Amino acid sequence: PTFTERSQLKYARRLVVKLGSAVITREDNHGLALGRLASIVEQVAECHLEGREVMMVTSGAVAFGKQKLAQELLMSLSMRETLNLEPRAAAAVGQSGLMSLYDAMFAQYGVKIAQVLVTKPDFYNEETRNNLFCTLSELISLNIVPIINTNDAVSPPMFIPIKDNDSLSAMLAAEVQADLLILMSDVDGIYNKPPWEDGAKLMHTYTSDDSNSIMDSKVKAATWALDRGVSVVICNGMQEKAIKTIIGGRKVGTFFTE
Amino acid sequence: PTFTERSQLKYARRLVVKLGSAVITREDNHGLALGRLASIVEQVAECHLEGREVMMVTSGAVAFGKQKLAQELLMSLSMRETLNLEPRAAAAVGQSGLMSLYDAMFAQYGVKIAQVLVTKPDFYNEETRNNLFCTLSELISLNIVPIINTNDAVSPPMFIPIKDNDSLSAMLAAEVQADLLILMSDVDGIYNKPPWEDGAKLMHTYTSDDSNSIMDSKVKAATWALDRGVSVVICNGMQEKAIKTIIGGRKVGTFFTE
Amino acid sequence: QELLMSLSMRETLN
Amino acid sequence: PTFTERSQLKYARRLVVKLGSAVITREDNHGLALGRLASIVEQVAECHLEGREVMMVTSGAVAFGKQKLAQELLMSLSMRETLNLEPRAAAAVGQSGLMSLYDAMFAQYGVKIAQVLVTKPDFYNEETRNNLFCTLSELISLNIVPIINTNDAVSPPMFIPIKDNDSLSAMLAAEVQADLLILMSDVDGIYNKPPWEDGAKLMHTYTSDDSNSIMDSKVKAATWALDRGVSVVICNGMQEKAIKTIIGGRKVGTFFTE
Amino acid sequence: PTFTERSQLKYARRLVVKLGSAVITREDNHGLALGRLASIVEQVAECHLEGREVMMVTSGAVAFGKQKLAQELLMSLSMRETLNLEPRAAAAVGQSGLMSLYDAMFAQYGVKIAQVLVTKPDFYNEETRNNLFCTLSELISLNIVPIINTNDAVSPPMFIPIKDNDSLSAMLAAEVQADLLILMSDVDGIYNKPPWEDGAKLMHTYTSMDSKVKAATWALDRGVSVVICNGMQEKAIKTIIGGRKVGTFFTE
Amino acid sequence: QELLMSLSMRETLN
Amino acid sequence: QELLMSLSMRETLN
Amino acid sequence: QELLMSLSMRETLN
Ligand SMILES: Nc1ncnc2c1ncn2[C@@H]1O[C@H](COP(=O)(O)OP(=O)(O)O)[C@@H](O)[C@H]1O
Ligand SMILES: Nc1ncnc2c1ncn2[C@@H]1O[C@H](COP(=O)(O)OP(=O)(O)O)[C@@H](O)[C@H]1O
Ligand SMILES: Nc1ncnc2c1ncn2[C@@H]1O[C@H](COP(=O)(O)OP(=O)(O)O)[C@@H](O)[C@H]1O
Ligand SMILES: Nc1ncnc2c1ncn2[C@@H]1O[C@H](COP(=O)(O)OP(=O)(O)O)[C@@H](O)[C@H]1O
Ligand SMILES: N[C@H](CCC(=O)OP(=O)(O)O)C(=O)O
Ligand SMILES: N[C@H](CCC(=O)OP(=O)(O)O)C(=O)O
Ligand SMILES: N[C@H](CCC(=O)OP(=O)(O)O)C(=O)O
Ligand SMILES: N[C@H](CCC(=O)OP(=O)(O)O)C(=O)O
Ligand SMILES: [Mg+2]
Ligand SMILES: [Mg+2]
Ligand SMILES: [Mg+2]
Ligand SMILES: [Mg+2]
Repeated sequence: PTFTERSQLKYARRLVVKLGSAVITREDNHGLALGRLASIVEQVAECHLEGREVMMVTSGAVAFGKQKLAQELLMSLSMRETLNLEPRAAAAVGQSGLMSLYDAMFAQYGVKIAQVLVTKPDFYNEETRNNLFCTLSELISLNIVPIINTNDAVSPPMFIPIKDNDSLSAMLAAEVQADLLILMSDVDGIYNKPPWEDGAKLMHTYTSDDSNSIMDSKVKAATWALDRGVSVVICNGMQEKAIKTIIGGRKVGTFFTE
Repeated sequence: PTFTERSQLKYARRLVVKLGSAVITREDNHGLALGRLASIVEQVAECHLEGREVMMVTSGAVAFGKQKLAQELLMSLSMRETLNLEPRAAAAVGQSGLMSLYDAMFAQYGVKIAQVLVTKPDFYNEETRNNLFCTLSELISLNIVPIINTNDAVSPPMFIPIKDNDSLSAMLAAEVQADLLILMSDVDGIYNKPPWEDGAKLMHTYTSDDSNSIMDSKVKAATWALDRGVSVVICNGMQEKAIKTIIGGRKVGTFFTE
Repeated sequence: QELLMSLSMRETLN
Repeated sequence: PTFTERSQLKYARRLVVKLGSAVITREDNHGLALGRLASIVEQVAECHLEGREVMMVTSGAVAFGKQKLAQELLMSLSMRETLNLEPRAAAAVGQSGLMSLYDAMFAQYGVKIAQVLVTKPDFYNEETRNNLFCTLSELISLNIVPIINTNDAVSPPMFIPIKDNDSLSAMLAAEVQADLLILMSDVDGIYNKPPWEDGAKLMHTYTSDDSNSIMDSKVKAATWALDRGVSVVICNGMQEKAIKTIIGGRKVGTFFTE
Repeated sequence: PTFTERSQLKYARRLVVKLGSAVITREDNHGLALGRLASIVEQVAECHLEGREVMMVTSGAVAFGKQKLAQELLMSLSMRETLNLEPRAAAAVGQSGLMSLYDAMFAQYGVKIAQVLVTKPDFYNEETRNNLFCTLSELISLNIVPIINTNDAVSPPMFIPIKDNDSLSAMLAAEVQADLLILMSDVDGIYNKPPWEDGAKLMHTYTSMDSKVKAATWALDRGVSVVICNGMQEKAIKTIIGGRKVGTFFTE
Repeated sequence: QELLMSLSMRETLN
Repeated sequence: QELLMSLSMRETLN
Repeated sequence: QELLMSLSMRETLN
């Protein structure tokens, strides 16, 4: 990799920021988390109006869609039934709503966005893969923030092997040859033992050799994308000013390096 | 088909409205045509808040994207070069912008929309085709207006055989078993000889037998979708209150019937 | 009543 | 005045377009008329990206607010009351919603808008009047479209004497010394006798002398603003491409001249 | 007042939240602070979808307008001048843009907003004052969040005496007889001596910034109970109403 | 029932 | 040149 | 000058 110590992340030229699905929707499931969402959009816009080339891999279209569909189903019962959810339709509604919200929040900063929707078979056809990466590079070189997500509406991938919106981010940030990969999960980082025990220390540096022997999807994707040149940082999405302090060099999250 | 004379279109229960690409962008190519776009959205919202089940097959993501990319490329030259476009990137930018605009215009009426993006191989896998149609029926039965379009960003179909956003509309409105199919082209209808000649009368009723023997893509898709039960009406998108007078029964456009 | 008690909760609000 | 014959309106440098309240809301009162609204915004944006200095005097905040308040009041009854509107609150809600919609529709063209809210006592204080006109001129000289309206929320003027949103437009377009004043009413123009009679011809040119001796608010405001230099054109807002054919020189509406 | 100890703020039925002008725009002045703005809108929407009656007194239309006008003025010079701001116009542009943003962010939660613009002479005419308060009460009783601000576009009041967007908030929350008044300034609270000294402790309870102190003491003598907090803190309203020790609490 | 029949039409939809 | 160097920075971008 | 004449038209507007 090109970055070994955390003090060098100031010169990260190409980012790939992966927004989890617990960083978008609230715990009570009564709308979006505009706090975290708008704070991440603000940090990405101020890291993209600074020269870097950010490229977000969003998630959480299914959860947002499930909320919208629950509302539209509750608003269609008879007055008699009141007095006493498919993943694909949810994905459709949620993707539309989420892209509209991103569009508004980003246009508040003069930044423009684009919506690229990939699938699982688009990463086996060499022609389609090369076309996709030419498209991504061309969009990035025009100061446009692409927002990649799997086409959950017509062919969800759940039903490196792309099995979620994390292996997709690792494959992406390894082919575009990004410099830094920030996985904004909902946990503070990576512990040695699960948090509900005695000895649940945070690991501020995942040393490749030993720590590999002794969140499994995130660890697998991060180790893969690390063996390919990228340097991966796993942080907590529910923290204030996370990207701006990861790139700043302060000790935040887990930093996957040699 | 179920509708033979034009006076019976008042009872059309399931619509499929196909917006051409010349009904969305202006002739000078300096933005959208908010006039025609908002008028069609208003007619669809007032035909969907009336009991019908509308389902739009939009187009013109590539043109809108080409405009946005021309701007973002002109705003990135050096001050020295000023003093003396890929289809896929254009498709990405345009799809995002168009869905955001539809979202705003429809939410002005309380209506909700969903964005389903299909491709050419999604119509050969029987599993994927059946899943897509279950999704569409489930979205329609919740009073949500799906907005179908081909995934031009990663696999454009240009490069019944689905070759454009017209054969797609015919296949769609024949499988969902829609009642009416309205193709909003940019020409007043269908003439016997091209308009720039002597004898360029409009055909207010395309009688199946003879007229088949004596816009070729639109005619082919319309005849196909007519042999399958649907009844197709080709109208002029640049006309004021087109859908509301087609369904009203007034003589507008060409009506493909037996 | 039995017509006001058999409308969808969307028609009632309109 | 500076324009005597309708063929000279191509060189109109400063416009003042007054949108009536019947050009904004529909006849059934179930939302806005996005057709007419978006078409007028499109014509104003394409007449303002051409060098002119447009300045809209909007109306219809009370009607839009009344719709929103009827909804929010119907959605707050008990389930028991269901089974068997102040002008000021309506004005507040409607003004907010209308400005948001204008903002979206105009930003679709790169144009920026500003919201100036005047009252009746702000036209008697010479200090406040001069400050208001300095503000308007400064906003116009930055290629920003101001949108003037009376502060109906806290002091409606209904309850030259400014008695509505028409005398306001005449006073405005006479003090800013505009070149053309377009009153987009809901009637085709000005007839000699009311339309529901025999002899209801349209007057394509309101000759000052005779026609004065033989809609009374609009006529009074137009004659006033005509005696002050401005030249007033009264057209029908429910017509397609009204501003672009008035400025084009075609015979549309009534043209108040000497 | 009705609330004396901080543990009773859970039952605050009527709020009046005053957003400062340093809680809206960033320090570098290159756009809004969507972080703080969206977090406050989220807290107000989740405190208004819970039964309370929130009513925001926004500010910072002039700063946002100044940014927009600087852009539109820089984008209008000749190519030759490039190679080598009135408060009223700024107020107009900023008010429009801010209301549009609030509208979007609130409609993301199903909440509706209304824009009431008052001035200095509208608080002397008894008829106009009574009409304004009837309007506010009627808007609140329909589950609509009014957003009050001074009409800076045509008559800025800078040029209890209403001299800013703080005395306005105190007068408002004293006439509507609100229960709690939250002034979201940009400082952590109220210190005994200025922060850049030795002894700059925070006062967690002001036993009975000069403008904020004057307006708060006034609105306290009238029944309202005022809490001054730091707008740049995460989840400020939800922890003030929760009862946790945050900011300064003006009580007897 | 008499608790489900005395809620505002807004609480029922939530 | 002296016509391209006397346009407003808005006309150049259009 | 030759530094003001070699910036992208986006940096000049900021
Ligand atoms: N070794 C571990 N270290 C950290 N978290 C763990 C570990 N094992 C399990 N977890 C839990 O697994 C969860 C992983 O969340 P994740 O699937 O990344 O959320 P999302 O996909 O919605 O962003 C965390 O909430 C965490 O509590
Ligand atoms: N026989 C015909 N009848 C009508 N139009 C025709 C015919 N032959 C050619 N045309 C022309 O072909 C064009 C077809 O436009 P079309 O491809 O439908 O536009 P879009 O795909 O952008 O909606 C029309 O503009 C029309 O002028
Ligand atoms: N002499 C006249 N000429 C034209 N219209 C008239 C005349 N007398 C009455 N009217 C009617 O008066 C109405 C005036 O509408 P108006 O008040 O301008 O609507 P708005 O204020 O909502 O834009 C028109 O609808 C028209 O039918
Ligand atoms: N005694 C004091 N206690 C706290 N802050 C003080 C005091 N005296 C001066 N200040 C300073 O005065 C400033 C007041 O800010 P303020 O005018 O409320 O901002 P705004 O009006 O933009 O919200 C604070 O930034 C603070 O640093
Ligand atoms: N189909 C993807 C699912 C992604 C997903 O849920 O996984 P996660 O991002 O939580 O690790 C989506 O659009 O939400
Ligand atoms: N890929 C599709 C192209 C559709 C198209 O251009 O054909 P048309 O709708 O003009 O007949 C799109 O999103 O624009
Ligand atoms: N207070 C103004 C009323 C204007 C009005 O209704 O008169 P009109 O524009 O119909 O002639 C408003 O905001 O609607
Ligand atoms: N005219 C008001 C100014 C209010 C103001 O700046 O004072 P502050 O809210 O910072 O204490 C506005 O719209 O910003
Ligand atoms: Mg995962
Ligand atoms: Mg075609
Ligand atoms: Mg009138
Ligand atoms: Mg102050």
